[PDB]
Amino acid sequence: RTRSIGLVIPDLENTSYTRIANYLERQARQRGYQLLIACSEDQPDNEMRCIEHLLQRQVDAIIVSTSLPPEHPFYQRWANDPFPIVALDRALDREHFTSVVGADQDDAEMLAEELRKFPAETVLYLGALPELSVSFLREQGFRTAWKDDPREVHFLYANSYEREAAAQLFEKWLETHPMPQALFTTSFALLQGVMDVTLRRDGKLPSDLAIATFGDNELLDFLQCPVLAVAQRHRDVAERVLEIVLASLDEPRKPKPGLTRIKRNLYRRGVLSR
Amino acid sequence: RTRSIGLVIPDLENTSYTRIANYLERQARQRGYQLLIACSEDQPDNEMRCIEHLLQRQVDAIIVSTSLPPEHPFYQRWANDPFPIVALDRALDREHFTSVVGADQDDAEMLAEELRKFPAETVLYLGALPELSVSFLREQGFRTAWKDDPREVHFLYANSYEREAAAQLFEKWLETHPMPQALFTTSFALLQGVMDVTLRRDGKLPSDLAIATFGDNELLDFLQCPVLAVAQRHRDVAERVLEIVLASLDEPRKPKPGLTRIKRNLYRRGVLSR
Repeated sequence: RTRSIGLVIPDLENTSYTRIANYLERQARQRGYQLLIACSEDQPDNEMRCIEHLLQRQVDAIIVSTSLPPEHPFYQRWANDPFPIVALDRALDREHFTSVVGADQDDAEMLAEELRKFPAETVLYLGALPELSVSFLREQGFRTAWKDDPREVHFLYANSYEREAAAQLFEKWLETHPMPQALFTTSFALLQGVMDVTLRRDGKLPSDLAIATFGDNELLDFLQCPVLAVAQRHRDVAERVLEIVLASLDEPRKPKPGLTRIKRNLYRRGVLSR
Repeated sequence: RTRSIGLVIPDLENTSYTRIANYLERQARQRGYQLLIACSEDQPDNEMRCIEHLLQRQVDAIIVSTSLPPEHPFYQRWANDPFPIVALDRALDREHFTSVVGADQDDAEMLAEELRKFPAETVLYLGALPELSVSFLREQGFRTAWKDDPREVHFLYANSYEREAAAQLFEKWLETHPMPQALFTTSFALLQGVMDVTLRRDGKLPSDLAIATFGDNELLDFLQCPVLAVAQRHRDVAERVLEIVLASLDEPRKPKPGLTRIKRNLYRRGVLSR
């Protein structure tokens, strides 16, 4: 018992990953537990050797944000091992592992519902990679909240969650369609790409546009238009990840396998901050 | 030999701290070294218990960003010990320890003569806590580059490096003086403070004002005025810190004690970005 827990995440650049890591250090410290942060750079072969190293260092448990398809036999080596692997953000096998993931569909609905309360006649939903679970859940949540609404919603789907991708698509789309009055993006990078176009196009960011977005950034408070943004409950998420880790280590018997979801917070920024 | 290195920093919220941490983990793991992050929350008592903890865990070396004043007797317990304690950002005893620190004076000057290149009649230098070494170095650097300049620079000094200290001060100052045409802030938070009033005052952020700042954020690209900002070379700093750690670990002799300064990068944002 080294009184330590490994934490495998893509990087410590993503402020979402870092924030959860921050609240996790602070909490683990407190219970007299050391965090060993091993970064996979989101690569499967990287992730597995990171796992190995934590195992050699006699870590007492690993918290993973996996890069491999959970199915993928790497982790089924511990499917019936009392050694705890607790998953974050990207779920591990629903039947042998507990996983703390976000509530994307509920999140998307909530954000969507709020945005609809805005007078806008042309509303545009910008997203990426419709095939992925996250992309899908968000679109579902959004459709849930707009069904009986009489307006039509244009859907636009970039081939990646990158800002440069989004600018190209939106600029092209502007050729056939006029500027929207309600916007819904499913990642901050996608919202940036749009603004690059709106700024290059108008010389100035909008005041006359309702924006709803995933991710949050306090600098959105300087916008001159209404803005809605959702972000994780980083401390709340850190609490349960760790609470599960110690429940398996200390209690006789492990917590139930399966998923547990934490909702995001809605933040009203831009002109809604005044 | 645990083949591990402790890292004591205030927190994992400070973007500059986290980025250096990111480039440090990834470089340590590659060299086959595990990082253990302990956070001091910037409290001296917290810092010292951390260092105890890292040492009990047979860490091979500590990288510290200390909250103690440079020659404090806590650290002289290792003044002549071959155990490597390497300092980051905030220097340890300049004669028995290596410290990898910024070139605040050089950086401030460089930023300053860049700013002076802009046609602006009323230039204001906003800062905080003039008596601290870092604050002093910045003012020194700035005066160096504006010394022969025939133009007047009113100086303004908040009692803290915080955003609403800045907003109150600048707003109060506006009553007695009209709007500047060049601005120089010594921290991003101070720059935010300004924009809060500039937005509350004008209802829209400026297009007509040359901005120079310490700290950086890519979102500054959307501003409609010229912007210059200076930030650490995170990877560069992480690289040398760790090179010193290993040069200390492997070589029969220690590296020279003392400081080594790494210059910040200049980034041109706002209207300078397009």
